[PDB]
Amino acid sequence: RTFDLEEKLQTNKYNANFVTFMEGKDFNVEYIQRGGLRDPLIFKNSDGLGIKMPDPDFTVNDVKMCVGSRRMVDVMDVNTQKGIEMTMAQWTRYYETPEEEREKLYNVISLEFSHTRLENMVQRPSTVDFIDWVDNMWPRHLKESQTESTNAILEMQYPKVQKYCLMSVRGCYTDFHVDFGGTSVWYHIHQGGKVFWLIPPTAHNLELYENWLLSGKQGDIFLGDRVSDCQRIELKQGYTFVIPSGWIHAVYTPTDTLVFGGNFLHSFNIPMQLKIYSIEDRTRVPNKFRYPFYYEMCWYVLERYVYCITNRSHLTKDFQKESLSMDME
Amino acid sequence: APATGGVKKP
Amino acid sequence: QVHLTHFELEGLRCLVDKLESLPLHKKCVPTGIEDEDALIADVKILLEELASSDPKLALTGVPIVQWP
Ligand SMILES: [Fe+3]
Repeated sequence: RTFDLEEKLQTNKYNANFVTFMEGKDFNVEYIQRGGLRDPLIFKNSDGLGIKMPDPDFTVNDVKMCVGSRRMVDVMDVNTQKGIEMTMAQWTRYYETPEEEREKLYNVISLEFSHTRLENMVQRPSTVDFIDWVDNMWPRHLKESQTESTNAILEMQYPKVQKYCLMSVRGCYTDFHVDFGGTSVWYHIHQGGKVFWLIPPTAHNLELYENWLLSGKQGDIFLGDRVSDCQRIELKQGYTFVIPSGWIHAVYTPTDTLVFGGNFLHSFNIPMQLKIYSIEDRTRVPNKFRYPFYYEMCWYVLERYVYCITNRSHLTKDFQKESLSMDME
Repeated sequence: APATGGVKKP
Repeated sequence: QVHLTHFELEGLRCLVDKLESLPLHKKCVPTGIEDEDALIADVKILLEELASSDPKLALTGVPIVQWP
């Protein structure tokens, strides 16, 4: 890059006030119904959230053991923001290498560990379960049929994007971006800390963001500098962070960190979710970095609402019986 | 080269 | 008469307008859907009848879409 990341962490110009600090027991369905989840939320503690996390001294090797030593993972080259691939055993080997000996900066932010031993060790904030489209919209018998622990597309039976394990070494940086499908994000710092640059998804900023992508000079321009309002917020250990749909953010890792989080679509900001999808469309984002079965999920959402309200089903007879069979469990 | 999806990367 | 939040009424509108106008090779109608044209029709009817939902009564604290 050409810009100085160091000063971007020192300056006080990113003093916008977007984030809201909340109590877990205040984060319920009624709150989403009142606000539509438009504001970034931070929970300084876990009380009331209903989350479950592994042992506080959980290691990367423990992650390997739970997902498999030969599990292929998507690794990010920090310097180029490109993507490479190695086994969890190789990644663990790199992560366990002393800080001053690492030949390069690598970042793992895309380890989806659903349907592994790690799955039941980590639990989403309870409220997310009530609104997540995957848990409430997608056909249940399809999701329950999932056996593959990797995100291979041919074996994927549903949007497998609910549980991610992020492992970052000190110095890791993720440039500005909007999570796929315009999904909202829950972000829990298990060990370490993160530094976030936040940008509101206004019409002007989304346009600025898109042109910034097509520009190709994303490594020559700090996006937080050419918007009117940006906030740099530091996330500490034990913190839970909820990112609303469409929010442009970059992230820095001031120390070796272990994060558990996930994405989700909900019914309270569909327009913005569709906005972000079209941006992905126009910027030619490869399908591998996008929300799987996006439009299929959208079709299923319409069916659920129509049925839950008018009692008229638009599923096939076979799909209706599949659901009816599960209602009798 | 098995195809994948839902990968998080900027 | 159920009561949807304006967030949902506004969202469902954009959804049906979106899914309705996608070309065949981009529509991505899932295998579980029978008549997507009929589904689209019922949604517009639904939204028409739910157009005057009371914002207060919509704050039920429980989702309209839940499994039985
Ligand atoms: Fe992100």
